[PDB]
Amino acid sequence: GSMISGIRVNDNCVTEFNNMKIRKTCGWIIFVIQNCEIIIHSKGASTTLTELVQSIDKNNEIQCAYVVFDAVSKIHFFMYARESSNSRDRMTYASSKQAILKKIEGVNVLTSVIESAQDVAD
Amino acid sequence: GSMISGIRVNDNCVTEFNNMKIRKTCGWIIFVIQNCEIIIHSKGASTTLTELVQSIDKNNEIQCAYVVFDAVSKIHFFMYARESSNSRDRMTYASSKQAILKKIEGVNVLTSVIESAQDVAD
Repeated sequence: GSMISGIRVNDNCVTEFNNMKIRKTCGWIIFVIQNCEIIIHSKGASTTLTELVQSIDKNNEIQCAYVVFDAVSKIHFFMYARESSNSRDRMTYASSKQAILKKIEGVNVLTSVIESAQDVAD
Repeated sequence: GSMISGIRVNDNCVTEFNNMKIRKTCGWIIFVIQNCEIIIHSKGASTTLTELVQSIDKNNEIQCAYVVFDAVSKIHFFMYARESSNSRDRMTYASSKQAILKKIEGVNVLTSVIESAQDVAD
């Protein structure tokens, strides 16, 4: 069996995600794992997705995270893991990605991990 | 806050530990973390502590673990982490050591992490 499993999304994640989707009071949310729970790290107003990831790149408090970004036509969801992140941290974020995806609906799930702002130049 | 926390010792760990202490049906137990719970990896008959750690050294299924060894005069408890183990795995085993120590009583807690059989030549 795996060392880490059964990590859970707290209700507040779904609450704020729905605030974003329905009430449009923010344009992005960053989720992290703390105390074996997925919680909200921060949220804010959408400029561009590139600008969001640039901010994340410069914020060393964030090693890995799940991110949603309201691009209006779609809400993108992705895992972020900076190149310098620890492989074992990446493994637990990877395995817990399914947990947050079960709790939030209506997102476009990106097919690649985002490591830096270069990766979102699509 | 920390990524991982609140890892719990399942009842069976205490049950078997007491079997060892009271009924002397084994002389050592190896505990690991699986699915965010501390469980029993294996148990067996005591030869020497050096021989136990030599076996652990050769068993690649074990990266880190908590170990108890009945030396008759004392029951030693220690964390094992092979030199090649991952630093983040060591961190979560380290932080969860207090959890198993609260559940088991009457052990001599070693002051150093054991990395190989050389470390127990005391």
